[PDB]
Amino acid sequence: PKLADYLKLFRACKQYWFVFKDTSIAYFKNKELEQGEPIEKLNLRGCEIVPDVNVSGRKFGIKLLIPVADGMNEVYLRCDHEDQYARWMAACILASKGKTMADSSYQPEVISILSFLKMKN
Repeated sequence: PKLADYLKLFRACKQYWFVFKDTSIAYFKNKELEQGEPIEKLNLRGCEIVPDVNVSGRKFGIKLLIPVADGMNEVYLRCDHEDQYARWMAACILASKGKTMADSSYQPEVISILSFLKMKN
C-alpha cells in the first residue's frame, strides 16, 4: 500500500515528491531520492482535514491541520487533478482516524470522493 506523486506544498508553492505510507506523509526533492532522507515527515493521526476544491477552476487542494505540542501545524497540498486528489484525500481521511490504505474502506472512499468530481466535471 504505497501512494506516491509530485504535489505542490503551501504553508510559497513548491513542488515535491510526496509518499503516503501507514498514517504518515513524507516528501523529497524528487522521486529518485525517495530512498534517502525526507525533507519532512508528517503523521496525520488525529489531524483535521479541510477540502479546498473548485472543480471548474481546476483547484484541488487539501488543507491539513496537524496537532503539535504548541498548536496546529498547517499543511496545504495542491493536487494536479481530480483522480490524484481523490486518492490523496481518501488516504488523508483514513489516516486521520488511524487507518491505512490497507483498510477495506480506502478504495470505496476514493470512489465516493471521485463521483462528485466527475459529476461536476
